[PDB]
Amino acid sequence: PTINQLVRKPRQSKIKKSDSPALNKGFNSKKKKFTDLNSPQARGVCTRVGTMTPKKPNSALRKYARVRLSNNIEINAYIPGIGHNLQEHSVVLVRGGRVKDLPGVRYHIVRGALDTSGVDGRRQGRSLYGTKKPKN
Amino acid sequence: TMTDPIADMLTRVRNANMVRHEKLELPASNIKKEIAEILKSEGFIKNVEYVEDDKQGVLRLFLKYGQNDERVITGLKRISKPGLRVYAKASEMPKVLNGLGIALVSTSEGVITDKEARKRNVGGEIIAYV
RNA sequence: UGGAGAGUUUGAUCCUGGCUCAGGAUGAACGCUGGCGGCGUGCCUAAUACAUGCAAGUCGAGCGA
RNA sequence: AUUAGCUAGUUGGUAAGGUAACGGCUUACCAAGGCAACGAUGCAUAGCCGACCUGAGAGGGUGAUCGGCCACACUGGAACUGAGACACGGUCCAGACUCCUACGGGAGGCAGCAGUAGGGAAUCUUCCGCAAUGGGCGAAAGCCUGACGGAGCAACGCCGCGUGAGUGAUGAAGGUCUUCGGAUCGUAAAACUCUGUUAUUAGGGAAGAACAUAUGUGUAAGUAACUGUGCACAUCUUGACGGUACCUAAUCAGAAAGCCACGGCUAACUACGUGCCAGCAGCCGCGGUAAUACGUAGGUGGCAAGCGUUAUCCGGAAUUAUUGGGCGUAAAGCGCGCGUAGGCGGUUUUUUAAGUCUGAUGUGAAAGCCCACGGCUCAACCGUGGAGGGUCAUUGGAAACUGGAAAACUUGAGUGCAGAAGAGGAAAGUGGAAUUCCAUGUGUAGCGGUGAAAUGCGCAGAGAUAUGGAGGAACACCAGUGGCGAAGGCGACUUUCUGGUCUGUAACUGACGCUGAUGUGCGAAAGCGUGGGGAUCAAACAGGAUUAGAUACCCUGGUAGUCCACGCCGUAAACGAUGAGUGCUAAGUGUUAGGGGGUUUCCGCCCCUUAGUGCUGCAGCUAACGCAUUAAGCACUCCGCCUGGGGAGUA
RNA sequence: GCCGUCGAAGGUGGGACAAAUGAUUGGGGUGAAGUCGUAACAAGGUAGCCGUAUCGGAAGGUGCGGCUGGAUCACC
RNA sequence: GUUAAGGAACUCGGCAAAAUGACCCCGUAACUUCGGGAGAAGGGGUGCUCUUUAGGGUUAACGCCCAGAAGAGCCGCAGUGAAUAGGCCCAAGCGACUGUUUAUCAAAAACACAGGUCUCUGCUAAACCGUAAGGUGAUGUAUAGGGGCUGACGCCUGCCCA
Ligand SMILES: [Mg+2]
Ligand SMILES: [Mg+2]
Ligand SMILES: [Mg+2]
Ligand SMILES: [Mg+2]
Ligand SMILES: [Mg+2]
Ligand SMILES: [Mg+2]
Ligand SMILES: [Mg+2]
Repeated sequence: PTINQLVRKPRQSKIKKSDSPALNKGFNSKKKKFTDLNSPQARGVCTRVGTMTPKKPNSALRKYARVRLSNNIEINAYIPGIGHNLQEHSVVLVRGGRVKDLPGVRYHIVRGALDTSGVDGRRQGRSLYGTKKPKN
Repeated sequence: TMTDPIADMLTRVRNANMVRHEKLELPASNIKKEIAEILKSEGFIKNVEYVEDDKQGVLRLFLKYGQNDERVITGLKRISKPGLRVYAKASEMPKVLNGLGIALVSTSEGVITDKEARKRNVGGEIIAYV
């Protein structure tokens, strides 16, 4: 507004918040690295084999994996692709991005470098799922 | 109250052009006797008189129109009003409509136009546009 | 010298208004594939105890022996 | 600022001591100050600049290699030598840790160069070596140099470059689509023809090295080119890397190419399998019996030794808007006055140069972006020049506005005099009409209430009906668009005391202003505290029915409350849903209190000028509705507030 | 070698601020509405809404003030 | 009266004893009716001799009594060196408080209390003592007198009249 008021208080701009909460900050030090920052990726360790549904009008079935992350906290997940060589308490790489119409799930289990290593059943969409073909 | 009546003169320039009046009877002083006699030598007003008594003498304005009863003065914009002061750079004051108008500056020599400042590189307060 | 947009509230509009995408980036990670001439940059997370190597000497026209 | 006070040797003199010097620099008697709403003090986050990133720019986010400055050395103090260390590799002490000894004692500090261990989704050789440039020591040869000159390893980033082209119609084999009456990739493939950047063959072989040392004979002290130099050369000399950069000659077009997508956006389409399932998804979402929007082959598009996905940051986002927004109903104008600091201030002339203007000097070092070129075969990078910092200090000219300073000016603002209109307040009396309850009669079976009914009062004499007297509260008719106060609000009358506004202007000192962050004072009703008084209406409460059920709505009853005096609480659809102040711009028609032209015709009349008050209506503005001289129009000043909806005016 | 001023660490004691946690406990959003009623939007069938009291299983109902963002005939 | 090492293990129970104790200083929380908490807690110093200086009153003044500061020094195991003089803290229960009670087995959480209500009394008042006269209530008169219940202050006191 008035140039008198703008001297007396500047434009304190709009804060934003992260779309994906449970990563990427200095958390809660407890004389060791009790919890840390994972900007793109991490390890995991699993806790539960997941089976769930979307909720809005949709009626399909989905297979998450409710884990405890490497910084004491609890998140859901998802395995893209077909195969599932995963059981309880097995290491899984992470990468962010929510899943719409599921009520509370958080990230994608990377199908390349983990115990989630390689998914067969795919032949054209490949590097999104970690499937090889050394002929070409 | 009435703060900076120089804008109130240039308000009544816009008032009489809009409803297409002819005679404009406003009180004005030696600040504004320096003002409107710029544009008479630039092509906006038919005739500007002199103030009668230099304090309470009203300066009568008879505005200039076109042959088609078409408007000569498009609009007006104050620049340096009380609360934010604008002063001109050396050769870097801006142009009115790519040079087609008069930007009024009152430099350290008196009220001139923005054309006359580029022969002596002066600054001064950029008062109004056209 | 140089400055773009699209989608979605309604049976259908104009407006306010949020959220979302295309683009540029990384001393990035990770996903598939792999010919290099040549140029650069490679502890950013536990300030987690540091094997083995070398980094400060020189002077024999100081002066001893 | 959901942190307002803060230090006490703190602030100051004085004294002598104290370090390179000033010094509360550390101590001693007196002295009453420091800092602060212009952010003092206290918390959590942080090495900082030159530069990197994005952007039209203004700006936003970042602090890495690369240079300048700074601090620190497992942790916490304190020293010693010397030119100017509180010392990284020294040192005495104290603490938590490793490990050995004869258990009396001593040793150890890789945030030096690397390598291992460790939390990790994540960052490399334990490489010869001083030749060049730089540094200590010596008069010199030289000597130690993990500074550095370079190599060993990862698509880690940009750059350049190839996996070939010239020649080569009959739609050859053959894939999924098809009347498979047929198309597509496709001169593609199959052949034919040259080429060998690149490389599956070895070698001659850098300008990067100028010197130093003296020795070739020159500079003065040449006495003396031995010495410091090497001012003829520095010529018997100096290359790990490097049998490198380069380059020729060979059997050979033969080894040397992916990756994501293809509804709409958005660049790119077809046939089946599953068929609201395994899924997919940046949003619209495509999926209930294939489905151009899921896996598959064909096809295409993009980029290309690289393609996608993630998390993060800037642009898109005019979505924090100085350049560049908004408040009547969409988010947003305090419930409203007096008012301190503060912000802004009409006109005139004359100075001052504090801002502003331009001149001059010095400086804001390399290196980057850009503006250019020999060269690395171009290019990435190097080289030379060029622009790029001042809200700065200081050094002259100009006086136009904003500002301190001298003088008068009268439109704004204030008083004086001449006059009206008021429900503007505050104490005290006083008056009329209706409601309820008490006294008697005449009188008597009903009065009430309702869609219907009752519950109830009545026959012990109710209502009806008259005089009677007891109280308390409002203030019919005037009364209407009217009036008034800044708002909440104020309507019977009389009296004493008491504010403000307006009409006309001869007078009066002479800018004495507008806005107001905190502060402070009035606030409709309800509610509460301590006392009075209590007719009516009446939350709570009991009753009858309406209702399947009923505090509901309906009915006779009914207490706190309503009224006064005193002290508080301060909110509302506290509204014109429109903050104040000044000037401004087409016009018609009312109404109230005043003034201008008449014999003033009396609520006859028209003629005007000023201030409140309502209606209708151009230009303009607005999303539209609608404002529209009492603006939501054009501008100026200052204040308050908003930035998706809930969560929430909650904790 | 002893005495004294200054002096890290340690030990003693009452406080000050955040954080981790705790038997139960009070609202809040989320769903899927099965359970109990219709309180709004038509005059929503007792016209609604803002303050402020008091009562009820449940929206909510009544009292006293203000508002039209109150149909009919806009309540002449 | 004293006691090695330990310090409630004793016991119905820290019952009795032991420690704390004066003056002068620094410093002091929750909580609240803003007075209080508070001697809160936890801490330090004190003896004798010698040198200088600033403090009242008395008085012409030497003289006399009242005092407080720093500095220097001495001695003991110990300097209010003997006697006299509080232990403290956290959390609940009942009663608001100071008071008063079973002379002689019970001192309280019982009784009083300031305040809240409810009812009775128009003056030769009701009430009580006295067979009556006379008196108390009172030389007081509804802001005053007799009785019943509750027991400062705060927020409150719900339905039923067979
Ligand atoms: Mg070193
Ligand atoms: Mg190095
Ligand atoms: Mg009231
Ligand atoms: Mg009102
Ligand atoms: Mg005590
Ligand atoms: Mg206590
Ligand atoms: Mg008697």
